[PDB]
Amino acid sequence: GSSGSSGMSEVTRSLLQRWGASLRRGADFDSWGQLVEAIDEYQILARHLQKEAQAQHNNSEFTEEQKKTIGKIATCLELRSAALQSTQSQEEFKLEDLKKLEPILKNILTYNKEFPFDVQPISGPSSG
Repeated sequence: GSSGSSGMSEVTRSLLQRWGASLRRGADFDSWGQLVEAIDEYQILARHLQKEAQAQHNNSEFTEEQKKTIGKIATCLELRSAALQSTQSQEEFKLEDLKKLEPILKNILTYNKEFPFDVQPISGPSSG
């Protein structure tokens, strides 16, 4: 096999951490006034979300129901980061809507789908 045992090896737990640590921070910047740094954080974190969502060999240390969200959470990010970059606008993603992923990420394993937002899962085999 590859995964090993169903559930969570242990490294996956370290992720949700470093991950949740990103968003948490990515926000800290916003509040203060570090959009630049913020974006980076979000993006970087977003990119990672994909690296796990899209995966390299459709592996993904996480299940399908998990990666789904992961691949989604990113989407939101793409909005947040952009929201920052965006100048002539003011109807994109907000913080609350962003921090709304803070828990999700953590409650990824215990995520019965039904995202509070309209964000499609980046990459992944659909239909079938």
